[PDB]
Order: sequence, then C-alpha cells, then structure tokens
Amino acid sequence: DSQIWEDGQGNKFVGGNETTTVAIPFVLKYLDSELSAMGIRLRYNVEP
Amino acid sequence: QGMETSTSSFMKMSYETTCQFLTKAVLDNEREQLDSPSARIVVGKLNNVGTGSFDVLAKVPNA
Amino acid sequence: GPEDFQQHEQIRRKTLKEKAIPKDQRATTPYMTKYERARILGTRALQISMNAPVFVDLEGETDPLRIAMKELAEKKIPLVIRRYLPDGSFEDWSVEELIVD
Amino acid sequence: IVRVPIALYVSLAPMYLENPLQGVMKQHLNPLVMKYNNKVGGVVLGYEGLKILDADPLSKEDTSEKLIKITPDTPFGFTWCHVNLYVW
Amino acid sequence: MDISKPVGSEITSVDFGILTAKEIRNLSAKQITNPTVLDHPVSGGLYDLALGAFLRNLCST
Amino acid sequence: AYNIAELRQAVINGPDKWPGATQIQNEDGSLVSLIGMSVEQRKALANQLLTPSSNVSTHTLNKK
Amino acid sequence: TATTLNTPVVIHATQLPQ
Ligand SMILES: [Zn+2]
Repeated sequence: DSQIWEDGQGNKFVGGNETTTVAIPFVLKYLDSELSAMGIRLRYNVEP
Repeated sequence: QGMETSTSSFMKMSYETTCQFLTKAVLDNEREQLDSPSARIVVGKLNNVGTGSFDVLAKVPNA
Repeated sequence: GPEDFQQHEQIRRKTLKEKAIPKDQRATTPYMTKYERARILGTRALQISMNAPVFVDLEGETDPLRIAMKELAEKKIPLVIRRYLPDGSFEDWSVEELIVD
Repeated sequence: IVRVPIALYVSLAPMYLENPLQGVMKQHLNPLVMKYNNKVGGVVLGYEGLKILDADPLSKEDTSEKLIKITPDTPFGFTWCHVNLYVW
Repeated sequence: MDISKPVGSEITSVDFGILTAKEIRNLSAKQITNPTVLDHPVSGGLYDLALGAFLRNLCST
Repeated sequence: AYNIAELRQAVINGPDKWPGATQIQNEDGSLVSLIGMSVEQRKALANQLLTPSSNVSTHTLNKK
Repeated sequence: TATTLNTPVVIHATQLPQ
C-alpha cells in the first residue's frame, strides 16, 4: 500500500524505491540511450 | 594497436575504433574504475592529476 | 538486512583503517605542493563565501580568495590534505603541519 | 515505541562547520520528528545519542576533533553518522 | 553547476554488460507496432506519448 | 555580511551600468532577472538582498 | 524540496529494532 506507485497510463506496480541523484553530463545520458539501442547495458555503481 | 593492453576502455573508445573496443569491453564484462582522465570526463568526475591528486578534509571542533 | 549492512559497514571501516598511514611513519614531502595550496585556497574561499565562521580579522576586503590567502598566511585554515598513495593508502597532513614554500 | 539505531549519510553546511552536531541535528534530524519514514517503518518521535563518525580511522574515538570530507565541487561536507530514533 | 546544491552520491565505476530481452520487455513503457509516426502522434507509433512528452502533449508515462 | 557593500551597488547599477548585476538568484534556486526592471525596483531588491531566511528548509543558503 | 540539505542521502538500519 505505502510502496505502491502508479503510472500515467494506469500501470501501477511496486518496485524500485531506492534511487539517488548524481551529477553527470547529459551527453552521458544520450550515450546510454544510444548504447541501449545497441542492446548494451552500463551499470553505474553509485558509491554510498 | 599498442593501446589495446590498457585497463580503461573509455580511453580507447574515445581515441578511435569505438565500436571494436566497445564489443571487447562488453564481451569481457570489463569494469573500469574511472581512473584514466578520459573516463573521468566521460562520466563527469573530478580528474586525478594535479589538484585532484588528494582530498580535502575539514577539522570540525566537535566530535 | 540490518546485519548485512552492519557487516558491510564493518568491512568498509576495516578497509579504511587498513589503508590509513599513521602520523609517525608518513614519508611524503613536508612542504605544501602548489596544487595543494591552490585547492586549499579555493575550498576555503568556497566555505567562507558560503557564510562560514572566519578567524582572521577582515581588513575591509571582500574577495573570498584573498581572505583565504590571509588565513593561509596566518595558518588559520582548518583543513586537512589527504594525500593518496597509488594503492589507496592515505596520509592525513594538516595545513598548519605543512610548510608553505 | 521502539528504539531503532540507524546509520545516516548527511550533509554539513559551512555555516555549521563549527558545531557539526547541532548542524546535522537541525539540517536532518529535526525535520524527521513527527514524520513517518519510509525506511525505518514508523513515525519518529525523537532522537538521542547522535554520534558523528570520523573520516580518519586512526583517530581515537574519544577525541573531539573529527574530519569531515568536503565535496570536491562544493563547500558542503558529507559524512557517516550513527543515531538512535524513537519510533512508534 | 550551482554550488548551493551538493550531490551526495557518486559513480565509483561503470561495468559493461548485455541488455537481455527479458529486462527490456520488463522496463519498457510501450511496444511500437505500426510504422506510422504521425497522422498528431500515432498511438502505438514511434512518437507515442509513452516514450516521452511531445509538443505540449503531456507524457502518458 | 562582508560583500553587500559592492553587490548592493551592482544591483542598483543594474544590467546596463557597469559594474552591475544581471540576475539575483534567490535562496530556493529562483533566478530573477533585472534586465526588464526599473531603478526603484532594483533598489528595493538590493535593500532586501540580505535578509534572514523565512523558510527553515532553506536557512543554510544565501542569495547569489 | 528533498534536496541534499534536509534529507539524508541514505538511511541504513544498523541493527534490528531494539
Ligand atoms: Zn515521460
């Protein structure tokens, strides 16, 4: 109940509630999207 | 050619033949700890050379 | 859970202690390098411009970098340089401990 | 009412670079009072025993001068902390 | 970079990996079916509102 | 408390009269612009430039 | 709000609630 978060399109589901905010270049995000288009994943190991 | 034996693959793929070094780095599941300056600027982290060679700590007067 | 975090924290702190080099056996330069001086001035200027308490007496100056240089001249900068060895070991030199030039 | 020891990772302001205990308290702990927390599992009714960890491991825990790690691109400091929360 | 908004977290390292078909089917917002982009965005098309807001159309995600 | 001598003067000067302030970033990140503003309003803003923070969540910041 | 000025970056349970 508490950890249930919905979507705009009605798809409500419980899942990742552990996210942080790091400082990155936006070109990194574009490169991540492009690599995901290639089927490649990049895991970013947040320190704390 | 001489660059292939290197811990960081961000440096090589920024150098040239980006596709090849990317496939090699994804087949081996390579994990580079963001050491080379090229990787630092790709991920937007403070460089290691120069004034980034150390860290600054603050001596607070209360435990 | 809580115990998994407890053991993770214990491992982290044990690694930290195993990396620290005690004050009695550091073999780095006694001086303050130019990079260390520049970054300590920049960081102290950031801190004072962010409304930190100041120790030296202001002579009407308003440049935070100039105030930080005045503090460095008076050895009133409460900062520590953590010089990192290549393998992750670190020596915690103090600003007053170092000799500027 | 259950006492739940937790470990924090809080920010320290240069304004509070002289009384870091009260700085951490007023920045983070005081807002948490009377507000439910999504981590612990209940409304926090108070706090006590706030102890700040040291960034220098070799420093004896009885000392009163601890090290806080300043952000490389910001005069703020981030450090680990231990504190007990009164949770209902 | 505003110095009055400190960032606590930091990226220690990045490891290359392979995006499997199961996770992308799990993480995706919607599937794109018809090869028509616009009529206004085509529902189920490339410019669908589930892939982001588009020209004053609020994102449906 | 040691910089309002010149920053208030720059705000009164405005974006056009060197040396001046083009913008005044509030505590909460709001970036007000002085380009389309009158001299009296700029003087009022510069007089309210150094004020105690009314919000507790933003009491550890100062205006830029 | 929810900046890194009012909320801790991580809240981790050290031990079980006691
Ligand atoms: Zn969206």
